[PDB]
Amino acid sequence: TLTLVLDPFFWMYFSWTWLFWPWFIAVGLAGYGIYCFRKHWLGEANAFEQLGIVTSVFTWLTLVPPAYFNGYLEGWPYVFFLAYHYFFFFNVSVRKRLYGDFYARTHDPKWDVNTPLWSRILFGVGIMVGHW
Amino acid sequence: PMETQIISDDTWKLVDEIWDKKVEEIKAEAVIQIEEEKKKPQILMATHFF
Repeated sequence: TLTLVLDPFFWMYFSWTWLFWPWFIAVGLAGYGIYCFRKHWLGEANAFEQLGIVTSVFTWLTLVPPAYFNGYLEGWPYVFFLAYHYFFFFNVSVRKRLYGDFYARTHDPKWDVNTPLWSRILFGVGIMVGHW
Repeated sequence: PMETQIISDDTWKLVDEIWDKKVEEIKAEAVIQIEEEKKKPQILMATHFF
């Protein structure tokens, strides 16, 4: 570790990767998002991890493609990244104000409509395709 | 003696019934009361949106 650090040539080559400090975060957070998605699929997700799941989806939707195509993000993509999160955090407030907390309650199994999983994945993939 | 039988033999059956129901309810309540798997926050409610 020490001969890695105090070597000026590793400082010339490891600071050679700061140009893509924007691209260190935007992909490294995706691994956290998918890991938390698997953890929630098992059934052990805290609030921060599920927030990170929707954040992973929403950020990877809005900000990544124009940053990839033009190399500079200034303006509307920022405010729509804000607007999407401001949009999805609306079931939380209504289902917390007139409730005790966010814990799922007991009800009949037939009430909630389900829909085949392939169609759900197709919807997500089509949403990605349309955004890109 | 002049007093014949009083309230019933069926009311004794009913009070035996309620005694047994309460005893069985206590027996069930004693041993299966505590079991917990998890209480995880449901903050990915997709049925509202997705």
